[PDB]
Amino acid sequence: KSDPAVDNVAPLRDED
Amino acid sequence: MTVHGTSLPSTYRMHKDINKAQRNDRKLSGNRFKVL
Amino acid sequence: TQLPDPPYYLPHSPRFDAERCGTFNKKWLLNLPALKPLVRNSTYLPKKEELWRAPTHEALETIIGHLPYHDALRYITEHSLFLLFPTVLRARDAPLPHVIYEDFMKSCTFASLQNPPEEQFALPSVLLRTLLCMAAYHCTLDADYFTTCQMLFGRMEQQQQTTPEVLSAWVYCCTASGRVDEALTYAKYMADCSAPFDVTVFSLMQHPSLNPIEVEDGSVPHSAKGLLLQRRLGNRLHTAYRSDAVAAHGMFVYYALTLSHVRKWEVIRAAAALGVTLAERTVVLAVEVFAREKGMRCGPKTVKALTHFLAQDGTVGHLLYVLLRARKNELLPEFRDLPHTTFSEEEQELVLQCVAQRARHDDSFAVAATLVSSLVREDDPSELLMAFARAARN
Amino acid sequence: QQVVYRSIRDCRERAFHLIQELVSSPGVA
Amino acid sequence: SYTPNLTSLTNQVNRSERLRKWGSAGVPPGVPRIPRLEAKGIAILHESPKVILAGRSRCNNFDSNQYMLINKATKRCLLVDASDDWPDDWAAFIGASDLTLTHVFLTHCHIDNIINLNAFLTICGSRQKQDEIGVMWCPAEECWVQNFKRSCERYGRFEEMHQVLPMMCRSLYTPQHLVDPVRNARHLRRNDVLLSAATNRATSFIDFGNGVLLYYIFSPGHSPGHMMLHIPTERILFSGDLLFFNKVGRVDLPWATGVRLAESLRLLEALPDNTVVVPGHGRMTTLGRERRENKALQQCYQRQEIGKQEVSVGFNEGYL
Amino acid sequence: LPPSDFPENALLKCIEKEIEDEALRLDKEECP
Amino acid sequence: ARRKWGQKTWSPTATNGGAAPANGVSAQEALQIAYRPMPPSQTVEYEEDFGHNLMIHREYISKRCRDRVSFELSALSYSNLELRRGQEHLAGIMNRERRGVSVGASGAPDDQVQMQTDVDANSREVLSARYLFNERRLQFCDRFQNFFQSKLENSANGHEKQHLFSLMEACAVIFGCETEAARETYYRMFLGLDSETLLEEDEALRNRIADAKLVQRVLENNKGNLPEEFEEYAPLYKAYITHAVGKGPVASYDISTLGSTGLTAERRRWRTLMEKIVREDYHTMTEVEQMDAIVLNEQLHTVKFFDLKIGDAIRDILQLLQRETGVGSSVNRDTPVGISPNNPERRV
Amino acid sequence: QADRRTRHHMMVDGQINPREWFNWHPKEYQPWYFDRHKFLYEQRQYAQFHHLLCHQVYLKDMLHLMRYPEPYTHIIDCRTSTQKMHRWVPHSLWLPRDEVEYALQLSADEFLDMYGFRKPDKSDDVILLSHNGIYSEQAGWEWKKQFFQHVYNYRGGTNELFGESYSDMNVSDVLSPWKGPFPQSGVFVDKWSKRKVLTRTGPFDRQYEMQDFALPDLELE
Amino acid sequence: ADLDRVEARSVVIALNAVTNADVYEFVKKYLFNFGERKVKFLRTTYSDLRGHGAGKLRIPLKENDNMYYHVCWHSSIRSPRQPNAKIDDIVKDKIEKWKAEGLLPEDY
Amino acid sequence: SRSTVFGPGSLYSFTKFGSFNRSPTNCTLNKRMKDIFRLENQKHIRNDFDRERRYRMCTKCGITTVTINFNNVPSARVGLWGRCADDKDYTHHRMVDITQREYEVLRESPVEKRLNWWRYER
Amino acid sequence: NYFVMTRTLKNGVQSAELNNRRYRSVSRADVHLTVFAPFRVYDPSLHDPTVDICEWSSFDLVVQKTVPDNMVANKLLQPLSCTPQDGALSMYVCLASVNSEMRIRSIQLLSMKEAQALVEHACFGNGEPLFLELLRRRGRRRPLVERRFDDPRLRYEEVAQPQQVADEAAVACSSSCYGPYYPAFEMLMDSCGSAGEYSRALCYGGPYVSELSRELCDALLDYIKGDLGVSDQLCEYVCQMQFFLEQEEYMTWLGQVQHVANAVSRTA
Amino acid sequence: SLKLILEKLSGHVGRRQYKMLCNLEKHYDKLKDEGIDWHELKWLSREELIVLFDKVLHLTRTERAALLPAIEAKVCGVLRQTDSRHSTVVCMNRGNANHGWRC
Ligand SMILES: [Zn+2]
Ligand SMILES: [Zn+2]
Ligand SMILES: [Zn+2]
Ligand SMILES: [Zn+2]
Repeated sequence: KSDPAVDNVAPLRDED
Repeated sequence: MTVHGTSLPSTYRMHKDINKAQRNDRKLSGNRFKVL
Repeated sequence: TQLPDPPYYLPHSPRFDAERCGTFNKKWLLNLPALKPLVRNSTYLPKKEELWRAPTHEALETIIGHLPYHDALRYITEHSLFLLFPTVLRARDAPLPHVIYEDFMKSCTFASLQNPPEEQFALPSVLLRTLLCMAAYHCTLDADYFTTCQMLFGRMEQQQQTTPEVLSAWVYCCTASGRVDEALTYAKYMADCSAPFDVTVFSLMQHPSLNPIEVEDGSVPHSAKGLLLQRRLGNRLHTAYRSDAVAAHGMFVYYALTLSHVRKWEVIRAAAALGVTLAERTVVLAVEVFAREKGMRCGPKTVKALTHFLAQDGTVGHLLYVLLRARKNELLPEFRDLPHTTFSEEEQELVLQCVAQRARHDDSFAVAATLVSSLVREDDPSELLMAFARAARN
Repeated sequence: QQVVYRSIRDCRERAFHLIQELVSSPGVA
Repeated sequence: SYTPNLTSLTNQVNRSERLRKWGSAGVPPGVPRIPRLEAKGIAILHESPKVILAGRSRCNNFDSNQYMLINKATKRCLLVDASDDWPDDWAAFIGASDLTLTHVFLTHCHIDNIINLNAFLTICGSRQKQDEIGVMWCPAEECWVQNFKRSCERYGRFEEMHQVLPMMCRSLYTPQHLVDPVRNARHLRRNDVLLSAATNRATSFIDFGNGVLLYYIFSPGHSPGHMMLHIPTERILFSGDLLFFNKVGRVDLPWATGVRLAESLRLLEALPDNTVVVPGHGRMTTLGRERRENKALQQCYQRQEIGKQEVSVGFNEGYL
Repeated sequence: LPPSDFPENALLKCIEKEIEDEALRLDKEECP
Repeated sequence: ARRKWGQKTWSPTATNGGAAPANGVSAQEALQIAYRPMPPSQTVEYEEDFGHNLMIHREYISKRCRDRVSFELSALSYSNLELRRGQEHLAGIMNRERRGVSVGASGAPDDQVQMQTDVDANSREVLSARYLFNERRLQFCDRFQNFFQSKLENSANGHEKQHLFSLMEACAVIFGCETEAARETYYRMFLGLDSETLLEEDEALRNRIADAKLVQRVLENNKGNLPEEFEEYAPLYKAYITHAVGKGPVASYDISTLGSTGLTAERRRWRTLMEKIVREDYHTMTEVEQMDAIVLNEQLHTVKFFDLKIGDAIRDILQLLQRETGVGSSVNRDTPVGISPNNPERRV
Repeated sequence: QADRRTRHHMMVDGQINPREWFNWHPKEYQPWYFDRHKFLYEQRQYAQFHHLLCHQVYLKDMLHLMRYPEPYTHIIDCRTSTQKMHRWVPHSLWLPRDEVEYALQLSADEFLDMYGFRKPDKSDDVILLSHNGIYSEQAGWEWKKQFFQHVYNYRGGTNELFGESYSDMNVSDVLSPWKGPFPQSGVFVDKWSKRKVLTRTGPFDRQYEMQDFALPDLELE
Repeated sequence: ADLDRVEARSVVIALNAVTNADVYEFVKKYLFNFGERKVKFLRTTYSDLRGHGAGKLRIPLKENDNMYYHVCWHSSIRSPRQPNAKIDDIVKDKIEKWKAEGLLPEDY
Repeated sequence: SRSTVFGPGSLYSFTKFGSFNRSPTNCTLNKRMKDIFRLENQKHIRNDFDRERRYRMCTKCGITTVTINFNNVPSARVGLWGRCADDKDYTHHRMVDITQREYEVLRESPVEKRLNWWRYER
Repeated sequence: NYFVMTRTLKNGVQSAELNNRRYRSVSRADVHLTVFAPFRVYDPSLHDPTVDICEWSSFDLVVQKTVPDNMVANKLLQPLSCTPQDGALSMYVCLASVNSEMRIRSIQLLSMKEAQALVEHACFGNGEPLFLELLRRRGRRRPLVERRFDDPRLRYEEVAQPQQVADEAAVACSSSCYGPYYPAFEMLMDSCGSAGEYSRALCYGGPYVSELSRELCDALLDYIKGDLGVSDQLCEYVCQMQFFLEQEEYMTWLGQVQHVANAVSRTA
Repeated sequence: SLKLILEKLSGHVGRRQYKMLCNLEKHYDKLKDEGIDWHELKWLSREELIVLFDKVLHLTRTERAALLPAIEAKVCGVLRQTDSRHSTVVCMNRGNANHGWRC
């Protein structure tokens, strides 16, 4: 339960 | 500034600030009567 | 090769194998010549050039540990290296841990680097936990050490910070001296203060060996799975119960493993008298140790305490066995000199009100409800046992 | 606790109420 | 000064205070030896039909004084606080006057007193070759003889560093060495006197010969063991470091208590005013002059009159 | 005063010592 | 009586040496000073008679302190464990006191050796870490070397080397002594080979041997198979047997007694080897003693650098805090900051 | 809050009594550089453990092992509280920091029975993660206490990958202002040094230095 | 790249245009990558380009004081000296107690 | 200084001043002076019977000790100047308890007469 | 602004903590203690810099004795004046904590006679005109809910034991040989307020303790710390408990600021 | 003299070094560009101080409570002599209106 401002795993996960 | 890392004007300013409490805080007013 | 086994009277069960950790093993006595070349090699110092090119953290530990106790404190006091306090705790001539705490506080008051005194004279909580656990391990060997630990805890409370780590170690200090009343009463104070019991001392309470200086050092390579199991069930028991239930479970295993079975039943005697809600694990554990001893070492108030705990939370067969064993031990010619179990007027209606509350929801309690009432009021006709065996066979 | 009253009859009621509490508390030997 | 530990080397103000006191050098220049130039001769201070007091002022660069009591009848001389930068005139003075050096009195064991004590016993002990010289001192000064080497490092006296003190040697009050049966010049010193702090007017004295008694008075505050010398027949008080001209001793050194120094100033109020007090530093005075025009004694009794229970008197700028 | 039942033998013997020395001293006046 | 501030009562003198007679005090006068009027409810009296003479011991601790007084200042032992440990803790303080005065000050002039030390402030290199010997000890050192240079130059770590240097340097300090009390003090700093330390492990071994036959007697009488040197395992077997039969709640896990038989056999072989060099009988050495002399030289080479390595560890912290702050500088890096140096995508 | 006065008995010297008893002497301590801005284990009080500090794995190396993992580079999460973890770092195995000192003493089989994955060999790379990098640093010293040759640390593991704002919540134990410390309550030392150790020159929020000896500088005047 | 040998007037212009909040925290950790000689020279050039020497640039800078106060803080740093849920249940249990004690009364 | 904080040679180290003689090399005295310096023959404990007395005997150095009121004040510092058989500390005593009457018949005997009394008799 | 703690030593002072610890493995009247501890703690080095005191905290101790029916040895050899039937003698020892060190301020011995003398014949034919007036204005305090920070070993044994021992002496002294002088004695023993401190100032107040003999001062410190059990462990605890409950009362003060300010805005 | 009195009112006070919570040194720079001196501050009446404290200085109720002991005493802003060349000692005597509040 958290909404972060920046994320580094998420743009690598979406294109995969 | 090489050996000691400070200058003599900067030495005198920090020397006056490391002991500011025990230099002068009160006027020591009042009168002391003899008790014996 | 055949060595005898100490009578723990513990249940041999796959559930309570974590409580079997802490028993001394005859397996470990057999692999002792396998470790004989390993201890001999470590007794020699390294070379001078390997010690000189050592890193700064390693060379500090390996010389101060070989230094005498007071000279090691002199290098700590002069260079203000407060993180070398676990190095001097394991010295070859270090005194009792009530002396080491005052020498710890003597080093930081004469230390060459002076912090603010709220940060300077504050020892880490792992050090106060290790200092009391050294003192509690010494209370196992000699119970008269508690009077000095009472004076030690009387100064650690007023100088250091009252943490749940230092309070849980003090419960283990009161437990190992044989004090059954005030150890559980200190644990009930932690439950009222919402303080969790320390799982590190809970694994050390159920291990009545392994002096905690050589546990953190790693001198015992085995029994670390047993150390991890007691920490995890202590994490398990705290999730649904309070801190007095976790500590009372540890005192039951400790008195079972020290062969002090007299004080083992004083824990259940004190837990019902104080108001501590016992966990479901230690209730079933108390039934099986009572089955191992066949009610030999038990009193009238201890069986009144177990039947009170089994009425609120317990199976019918465990409650039926402890009442069947208490009345049959009364019929034995050995226990005819000792008085019989007598239930007073108010507590007898209370355990019957709780067993009737369970009988309204459960079918196993409703058919055996009158058999519970027949066992506490002393009137036991054998035709109730005859119809019990007739309904079991048919 | 100390209660102040305005009459004699309520003090007679309370002292009768106080003795109802002292005999329902345990009858002496 | 002290041992350079880890926090003293990582402190910036330690590098800053050494810049303020000594400039760009940072190392304090020591207290050197007085050379053969700018040095005076031994003076005869007092001549009496009982004893003779011969002294020399400013014999060190600490501005200390060297005195000697010469007994007329026994021909026996006694040094008080034997610290001279040239103890060769004192050996020639006792050699040309047919005197026998038997003991050396020491008020206290600071570096202004025992810096040349091994030189005093060696040079004067070599002349009696063609019974050794004793040392009279108080065992409360044991903490200052351990730091005699530390004091020589700070004041630049490197030649007297590696010298074991003669009072540290095994005396009659110590257990003896068990030497191999297959050498007592340094193994045993039979002539050694340890003075007790319980000093009274009855029995705490040294029989100097021909009926003069040297009453030693325990008066700490400047040092742990500070033994004055009082000659009541001659009105002479060797105060040492306790009382000087218009000033008293320092308290800003270790093992120096200000409230012990005030009690030491109160125990000389029963002596007469014509008692010529002979200090270890500076000019000599009388005890009656210090009762009138000394502000340290004036502050000591003024705080006593207004009700101070722990009267603390003492200097922070002066003599060691 | 046996020490078994009376542990305050340091105080009770000290205070009766000071009752008599305040009585045997001759500086006090019994007359106001 | 009650005292007043500023008013004192003058009292007559007894005219017996003052309050403390400096000329001396007799036996019956000091008998009253011995049995001083202390309150006996908190006073412990003790005496011991040793043949001709006896010693009295009286100690009093007040009641107003035991909640705040130190455990070391008032060494009160309310248990038998604290009695045995508190006596051993106070024995080691006293024994270092009566031995420490034999080699430093208040010692014999031939028993005082000093060390010189010079450490570089920049390179952290130890220069001139020698001992300060006299001319008698230096005649022993060249007598050691000229024999060993005569034997190890025909065969075989360079020419100008000192063969077994830390062994002969440790033996030269012992050779130059003249008192046996200061001789054992130098044996204690050299790996603890003094006779009082060796006699304690001889008693600890002979009690383990006397306990090894106790476990051998129990196991043979119960059954009516064993390891090699059972007296090392005998404190571990006795701890389980006493735990099994019911007299004792705790069994032992401490394996420090493993290898103890050959250890104290090596410690007594190290001791007899070093006094063989003190008597200068090193012209003949068996193969057992020569393999002992090699391992003792490297063990004695690292015990004298205990003090110099602690000062070396502090000097590493001094040059660490003088480093440039931050992650570094751009001119003094071979690796990029955000990337590992062994990363495959290193060069973008 | 609201500026609670402290119960410690530190006091600056008066204006009447002389300065005495100089075998203990307080002075102000000021170091060369500030270290409050740095990481916790590269500060001044942790300077002796500088060689015990694990090597730093950065963010772009962590994204590389996310895409292309290696069979023996074991990413290990060292977060302790299960309530503060919300997402899963890829190719990671859970080893909490409170259990590291007992986990590495296990055998090869008992580590599998107590953690569900195989115990890593002493020669492979181990990379530890945490919230800020504090629990992974304390576990890295326990991983280096045992003979593990390659122990690595990602400082700011969870808070930079997932973008969270959390902490390991180290208490860093400081005495409460009712807890009176040792040297006021005790007769462990004599009364003159007891008064002089408790003396400080200035405010008591800054750091000080205690001198074990002092000599008077007679050469100034 | 050679981060210590970039032009100092170029760095203090690129750092002056940092106004977004998330890239401002990027600058805080990126400022440690410069050397100690470089980071004390970035303070003196940025103080003069906004002060007396503002005429050296072709266009004047914009006033970014939160970058100015952080660079002056970061240059002084490198230079030498010269559980919300569990806490909110604690306070609500105390106010529940104070109403039972009578310290928080009702309407009179 | 900081070097004299912890023992040996600390502030409250009461053994740093020196040790006793413990030798027959001086003051060869009689039975008369031992009796007037007995603990049991003193006035202040002759009329005291509430304190407990323990009479012990060394099996190695051969001394006869009596300690009273030890349960009230169990100081570990007592007997530290004992100096057992050959210049050892007082941890090498291994004392055994003796009664009141057999302490008196063993107190007047020399050190060797106590030792063969324990080994070959009783 | 205060907190009281009680302690009952059965069978005299020999059941204390110091008299019970011994070395192992080798009747009288009961004493009732009561320590009043207000929040009065200040630093006198600010008003006068010549005083080297960092902390000065005052707290009062009332020690009373009661004869049980179980003692047999010393029944009527001497009439005991400590009993509430005979005089009701009690010692009021005002203590102070001067830099974590217990110092006695005054040792008062008060009985029912001193309350009877102040109310009837303190003057020539009347009592004190101010002590009689302070007894004329004695309004009771509203019942405040007490909090129980007891010893953990006696936290769950019995709860109303200091309430039982408070009315044990209260029914014994009002029904005693001195009957109507107990309201004058309760205000004399009233440790909370200015009327009780003035009434105890009308009595003797004890001698100057530093003017006493040094053998008396060490024996009185051996009695209070050693025998009576009121030790420096308690004396350090009182200043800790004065600090903790000041923090506890500050949170209730912060709750009352919020409770008042929310009640104003909802009406305005 | 206005600089030093505002420094002592914000620093640590007493032998226990009690830190003053309100910083009165932030109001020094807004005091001197107005041209009002410490000697001119003593000549201000009660009506002129309320205009100065609310409008110009924006002094809070706790910062005005700490500055008022310096104004109610009329401390003279005279630099006293010291043993050093740089003196931080002001005469803390109470001023009189006959001598211009200079004591
Ligand atoms: Zn001097
Ligand atoms: Zn001098
Ligand atoms: Zn013996
Ligand atoms: Zn003025």
